[PDB]
Amino acid sequence: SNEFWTPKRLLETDDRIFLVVGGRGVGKTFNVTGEALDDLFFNNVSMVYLRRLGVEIDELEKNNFITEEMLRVYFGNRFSDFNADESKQIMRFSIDGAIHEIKAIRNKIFFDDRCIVYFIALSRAGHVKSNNYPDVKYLVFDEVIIDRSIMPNARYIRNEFTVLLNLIETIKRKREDFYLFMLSNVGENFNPIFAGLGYYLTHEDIKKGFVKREDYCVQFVENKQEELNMTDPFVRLGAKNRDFSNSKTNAFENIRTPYFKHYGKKPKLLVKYDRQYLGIAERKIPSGLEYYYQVYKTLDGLENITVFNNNFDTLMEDEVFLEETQLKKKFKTYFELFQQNMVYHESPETFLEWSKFVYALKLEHHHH
Amino acid sequence: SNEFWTPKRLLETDDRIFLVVGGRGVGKTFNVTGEALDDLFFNNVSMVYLRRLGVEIDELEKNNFITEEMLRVYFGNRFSDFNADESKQIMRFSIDGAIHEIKAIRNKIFFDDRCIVYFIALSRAGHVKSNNYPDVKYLVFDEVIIDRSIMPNARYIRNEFTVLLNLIETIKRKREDFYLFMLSNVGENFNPIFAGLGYYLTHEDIKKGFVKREDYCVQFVENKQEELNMTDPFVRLGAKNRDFSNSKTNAFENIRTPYFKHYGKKPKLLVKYDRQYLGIAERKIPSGLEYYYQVYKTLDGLENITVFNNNFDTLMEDEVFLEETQLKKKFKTYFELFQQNMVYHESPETFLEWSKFVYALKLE
Amino acid sequence: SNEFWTPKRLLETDDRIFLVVGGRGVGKTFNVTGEALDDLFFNNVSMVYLRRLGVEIDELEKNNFITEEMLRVYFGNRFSDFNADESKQIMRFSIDGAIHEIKAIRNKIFFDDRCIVYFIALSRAGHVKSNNYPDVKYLVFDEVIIDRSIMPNARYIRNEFTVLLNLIETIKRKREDFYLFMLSNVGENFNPIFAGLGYYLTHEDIKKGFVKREDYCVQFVENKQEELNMTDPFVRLGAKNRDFSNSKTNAFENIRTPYFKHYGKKPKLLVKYDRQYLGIAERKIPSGLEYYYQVYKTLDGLENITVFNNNFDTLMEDEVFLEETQLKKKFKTYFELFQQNMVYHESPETFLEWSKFVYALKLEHHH
Amino acid sequence: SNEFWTPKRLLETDDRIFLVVGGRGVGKTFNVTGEALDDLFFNNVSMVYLRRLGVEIDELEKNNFITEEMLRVYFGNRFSDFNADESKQIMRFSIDGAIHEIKAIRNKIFFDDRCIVYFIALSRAGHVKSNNYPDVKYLVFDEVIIDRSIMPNARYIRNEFTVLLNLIETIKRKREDFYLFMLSNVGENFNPIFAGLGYYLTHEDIKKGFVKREDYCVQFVENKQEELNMTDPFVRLGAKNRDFSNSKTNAFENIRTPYFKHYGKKPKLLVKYDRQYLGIAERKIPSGLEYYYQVYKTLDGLENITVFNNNFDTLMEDEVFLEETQLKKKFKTYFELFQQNMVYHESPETFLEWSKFVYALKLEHH
Amino acid sequence: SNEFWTPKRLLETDDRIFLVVGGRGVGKTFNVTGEALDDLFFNNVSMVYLRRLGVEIDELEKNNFITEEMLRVYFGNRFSDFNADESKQIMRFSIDGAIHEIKAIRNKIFFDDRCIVYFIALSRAGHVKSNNYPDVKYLVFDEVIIDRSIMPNARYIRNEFTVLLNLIETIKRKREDFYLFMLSNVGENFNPIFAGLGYYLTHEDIKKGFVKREDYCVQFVENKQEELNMTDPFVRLGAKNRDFSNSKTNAFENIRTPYFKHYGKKPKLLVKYDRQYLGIAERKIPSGLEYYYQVYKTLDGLENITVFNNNFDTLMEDEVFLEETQLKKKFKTYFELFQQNMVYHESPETFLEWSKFVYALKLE
Repeated sequence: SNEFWTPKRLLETDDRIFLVVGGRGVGKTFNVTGEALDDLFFNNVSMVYLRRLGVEIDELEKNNFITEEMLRVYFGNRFSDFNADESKQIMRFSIDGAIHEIKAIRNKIFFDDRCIVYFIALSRAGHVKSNNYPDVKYLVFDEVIIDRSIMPNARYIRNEFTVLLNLIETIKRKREDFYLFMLSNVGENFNPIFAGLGYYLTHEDIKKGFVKREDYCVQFVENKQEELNMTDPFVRLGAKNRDFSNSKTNAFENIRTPYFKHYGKKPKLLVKYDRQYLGIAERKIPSGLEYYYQVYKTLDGLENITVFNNNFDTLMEDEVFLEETQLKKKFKTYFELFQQNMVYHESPETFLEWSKFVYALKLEHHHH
Repeated sequence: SNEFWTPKRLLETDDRIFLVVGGRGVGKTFNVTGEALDDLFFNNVSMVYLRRLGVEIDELEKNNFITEEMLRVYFGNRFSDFNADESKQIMRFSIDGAIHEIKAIRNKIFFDDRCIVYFIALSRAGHVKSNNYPDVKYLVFDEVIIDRSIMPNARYIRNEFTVLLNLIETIKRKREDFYLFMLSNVGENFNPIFAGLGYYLTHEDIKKGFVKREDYCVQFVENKQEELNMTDPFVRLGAKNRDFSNSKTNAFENIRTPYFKHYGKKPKLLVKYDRQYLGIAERKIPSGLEYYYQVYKTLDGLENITVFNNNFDTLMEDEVFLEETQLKKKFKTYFELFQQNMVYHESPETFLEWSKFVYALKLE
Repeated sequence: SNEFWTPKRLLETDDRIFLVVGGRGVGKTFNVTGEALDDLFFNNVSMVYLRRLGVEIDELEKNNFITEEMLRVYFGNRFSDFNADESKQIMRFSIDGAIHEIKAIRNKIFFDDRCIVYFIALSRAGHVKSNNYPDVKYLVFDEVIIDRSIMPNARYIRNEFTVLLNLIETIKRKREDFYLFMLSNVGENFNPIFAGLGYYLTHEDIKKGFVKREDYCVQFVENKQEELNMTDPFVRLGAKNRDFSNSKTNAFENIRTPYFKHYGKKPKLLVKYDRQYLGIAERKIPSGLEYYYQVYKTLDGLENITVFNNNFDTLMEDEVFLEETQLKKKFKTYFELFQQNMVYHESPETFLEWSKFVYALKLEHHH
Repeated sequence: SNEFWTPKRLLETDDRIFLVVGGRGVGKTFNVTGEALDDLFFNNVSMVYLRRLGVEIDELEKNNFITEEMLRVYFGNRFSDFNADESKQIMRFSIDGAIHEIKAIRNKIFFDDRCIVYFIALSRAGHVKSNNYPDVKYLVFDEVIIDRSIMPNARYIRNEFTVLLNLIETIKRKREDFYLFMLSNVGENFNPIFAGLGYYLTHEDIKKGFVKREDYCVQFVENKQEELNMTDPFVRLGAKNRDFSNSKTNAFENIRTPYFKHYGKKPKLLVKYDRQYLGIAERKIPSGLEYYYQVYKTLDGLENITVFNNNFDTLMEDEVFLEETQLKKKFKTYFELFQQNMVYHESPETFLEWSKFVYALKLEHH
Repeated sequence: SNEFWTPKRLLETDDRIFLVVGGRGVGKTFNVTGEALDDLFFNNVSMVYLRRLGVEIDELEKNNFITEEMLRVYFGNRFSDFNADESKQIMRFSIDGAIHEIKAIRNKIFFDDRCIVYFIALSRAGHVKSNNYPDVKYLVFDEVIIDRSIMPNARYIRNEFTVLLNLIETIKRKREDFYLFMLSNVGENFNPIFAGLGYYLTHEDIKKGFVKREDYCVQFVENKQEELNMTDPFVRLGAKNRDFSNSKTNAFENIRTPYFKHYGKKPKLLVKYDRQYLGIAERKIPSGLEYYYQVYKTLDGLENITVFNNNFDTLMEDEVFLEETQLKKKFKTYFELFQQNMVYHESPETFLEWSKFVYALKLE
């Protein structure tokens, strides 16, 4: 009867950055979008719908982004008779006895001849920042985490999290009131979005529906297990095929938690990042080698470890500059080892710091 | 038209899921559609026409999906004068003295400005939200089994039957009254659709027109070879070309029956699927190897056989997770061996269980 | 000119299937279309314009299919003032003092809000047969034989003739009055269309303008030698360039006649097709091998030669089934030898029987 | 005298085919178009603007093809007040006290709701109906010769000149009053257009402003040196970059002159083309071989030299049939040697005849 | 807050070529565009917005190129009530009591049915020069220098500066009053634009906000350190990610200064460019070779060293022509060595001369 998930709890807290994970088919996009229409229609505000890849937007049904059922549930009795024409891709409806119309053209949705929704893709939006969106209060990131099942080969954009942040500034031109919604159908570690936020996924946090951080709040949406009527043939048929049943809870199936271990010796190499020094230490073992990733706040006790510097300004003394060509030779193999859970991190905090560094420089990795 | 086959017998039985096989050119889709207009017009209900490949829908002439002949035979004495305009894809007709219009625009057909028929393709079925299709009582899947002659290379969607079920669930939002029609011009084993239903095609079931199961009914429609008027040149020309003539009776030409043999020895590997354990056992022979595919209800007697688990959550203890990248290597040859009839299956029931597993994970 | 060729002679004979070859620029498409308008306009009948490849239809000018010059020549004095609007793809004209309008949208042409012409492509026609073209009296297959000059690489559909035959049956359901027009700018052997008809192209048949078979008629159009006004500079320039001049007579340049020889020995393999047995025999010669393609009506004297069966139902006993993966292994090299004029055929009738078999099972080109 | 080029001199001669080369920035297209309007407006005549590649037309601004300035210079005081609407591409002006409007929509420009200018691309030329163009008196081919600078990689259409001739015949239907204009910003040998015309570019012809041939006239337009005002900052900045300055006189920089030498010995192979026999003769030299391309009218003295025939119909007697797929292997290396200036040609007449043969069958594959 | 940068100072000086570097987020394009409207509306003048790649223009929002705020800040009280319709991209407003409308369709913006702004891409600009813009006073090049971080793969157009210069002459035909603006978010050496202008970037010039050349003036805008509101979550998040924070001051982070050294010995090869001869000299060293790029005013003392000449017309006698195939064999490796700072340059002036040569003939 009532929509399972609502964005209200997230809106009530002070934080303005919300991350919603799991519960695909629950209409997260339906409810997040649904809440805003109240604002978009009469507060002279617009919304930007963000997708990672430009291909995803072209396939998206823009005529159905705002649907009659959506208007009817959020406005209810206030919503009047609705007489849309699908050939012309125009919707006419009346609210409060006042006529309004929605028409979807190109990548924009128009309400009473005013643009309320912008459809832009991160792969294309990043390439031009001269664009300017005058009034935007809501940015929504849908399917923000890659799902291997839906898409066999999908690669996160290069230095993705930084590209997104720069896009925020262009969309949000020093606006006090701005909201960001990130919606993921599946949640797992080792993505750049988690690295940027700094959130580390753990089963305990999954058990607790709500987790609180300083900058953002992440809420976990789990679709209630419903007694399935076995008199219905379609329900029985879905039950016989297990691959169908398992799809519902696949979101939190695997979180890709990484290994943790402590190693006393000093790293083979150091790289200075974020007023910090990252080091990798190798321990020789009979079968091969064992790799340990560490973070050092200071260089005390590490006189002779070579230091690589990514940034030109911060370089000083003997540290060697790190160029695009150089970082591949030294760190290509180390990055591949990082992506897979083949390495030991001293603590979860160090894993986040390393994630920020790795996902900034990750590139290509196609057929390698 | 509707003379040979009617869906009325299927509607008369209790089951709500129907599989119709064979009898191409008999207007199966015409009559399933034909019966439903009765509801679509006046019971405030709609229908969805489902095709596997988006190409099948784009090329389909949607304005003629509902034709005057159809309207006239199903409404009969009620049907009045009919004045259609083809340019705007509008039909004007009166039933019971009430004027109505059917307009087809884009992938939807409207009856009195209400959508009664939706045209959607299974390849695109993903990213279709339930709000787009409010009221649907009928889903019709046409040409559900691949035909080798019509299309040279056509591949069932990866994990297709699961894709279909999600489409069922999205379209049918806990609706008690829902009907599924699966219409196939040709019937043969080794497709995912038969596997999903759990139906195994056999000549005995083909001779008996109707087979009932717990969830569905499958009815086989075969048109008897009709005397061809040899005065018409087009008919005369078709007779001279044999590949065309054999196409008429192509539906049940080959049912792809698979080999069956039993091997006592224990399997080489185990993979846990569907609350069960599937194993492949190899018997060495002078020329090479002989393959036996088995199903184990339980692990009794199989202490140390390695177990691969498709699902991460259910995995436990010594079972090693099987991810898609690591999976290809192990089961590539076994999947090739399954698709080509090169392995021995213990029984048809195990063959069906293996079909579910294979077609869920198949990749070309 | 438009008055050069007329389909009238073809219509006068009883046969309903016509194959027109050669004479590029003679307006075969213009006149075949021209004859029908009387029917399309006033007999509540429609026409289907069929092309092999979807590329041919998308590039085709939908608006210019029916032109003012066309309407005027076939209707003449009956044709009234003509006031077309080029922007919106609309034509308004009056016939017998009655106003009519022709509009072209997407792949259809409409006359008085009724669809008279359908544009559909054979490559896409196979995917869907449930479509309903309600009333069709005319089906036109244009540029039915591939010309390498116009199109460097063009591939016939796999099992093409059956795709076409299925399309005939889908378009023409229950119609006593139906006409098929096949129009080729160039005529040559070794195409699947000729194989399906059973017609074998020969220089003698080209000399006689008209040939009659049981099912169809083939008429050969050769453009009469025309006096070239030298005085015109553009005419003088075209003469200097031979590739331009040779294009005019390109239709019958090469008819791809195949070699014929008889070999007594029995074949290496047999394949059963059309209640007959086709065989290939190899004769070893010092330089290499010599291939002979034969047809046997019966198995008498061929006890132990292996027999391949294309169709599963008819297969029996010692015959080994021929699957798609199998025929490529056995017959890929033999099919290559057939396409290139490298084998000896016993007679033209066996060549046709072999052509039907090859083009039914032919491998899809690599790409 | 008159620093501004006009097509009047070209129009005065009898010939109807004109090739204009060089002088980029002189407004060749501006004046060729400009001269015709009197006919287009009041003689019920249309013009066709032809470009090799569709890309050139799509980027082209069709509205400004006919501009107010163009109208004023040719019509002058006779031209009245002009109040055009740029949004809808509708211009408003009166001539001789009669109001007129020119509206540009899609690939056509309409004058008083009548089409006077057609914009069509040679790449897209296929499947255009002759009837579509009832009356066309002017065909203008702009940038007809490829310029290496404008486009890093640019390819002439396969068998282009034959493609052009088919398009000429379709547009023109025994029209006595028909004109062909070919405007090229750069002139050089070894293109199919020169091969088709039969024109061989030579510096003497460039020094002589005007050249007449049987079918056409070629006029060379050279823009005078204009003392460049240094006061403009843009001009001084251009001076520092030399690659920019040389572009103005780039047209006649390189004419691709081919080597000429005569060789007495008889050829190695013969191929029959155009009722003629082409031959390639090789002279052995210490470093390698020397190639001489010759043309023979008759086979006298050439008894046993093999003859290849491209066309099956004309084939006869001892000639061995050569098919398009087989033809390339035999002549691939010889064709490569022709395109790069590495062979000796008997005369310019033979060089053109070889060009016609090569450009008809030259093909690239991968 | 307040526009950190305004174009008025640049407009005040005589020179007509301005190069603006750095200060991302300052609305350089916002203020340059804003200043011109006074001219575009009432001086019967137009403007051309230049982007390197056509991809950059298609993604650009033509309706938001001119925004109500920009209108409001530059005209202020003069601006009246504004009620635009975004559906058709038509704005209506009144200035000085006179009603006007600007409608943006395709790649053009029209003011009172007159085109004031043209959107063209440099990659496509070459192929069509016949296009004639009757009145153009402003040409603006935005993001003129490539930024490696924002765009993964970005190529300077081959011979870009000449392509731009040819475009200048076509757009500006005999116009005395013309202004060119070049706005770059990042400033670094080794781009063709700096080479074409002849400006050599140096940190000393970065400290001084304004640098004056003869042909042009270049102004450097660095966005002053502003206290970041740490109540805003987005600002708090950016501080944690260092790569994001550096982006604002990334412009002048690295200028790619090249090494400079003089070598007396004569070069291996000479290439004549701009009535001068560039030479590369190799000194054999144990690890490998050391490359020195030099400029010679005359050939005295270099009688027999090979000379490559780029232009055929100027080529004469012993000079060897430099063709597309020939320039790949000799100079492919030398160009790779130039792009990376692996070579020694005699002076900064010679480096610019080598830059003119390299970026004119470089191929990717």
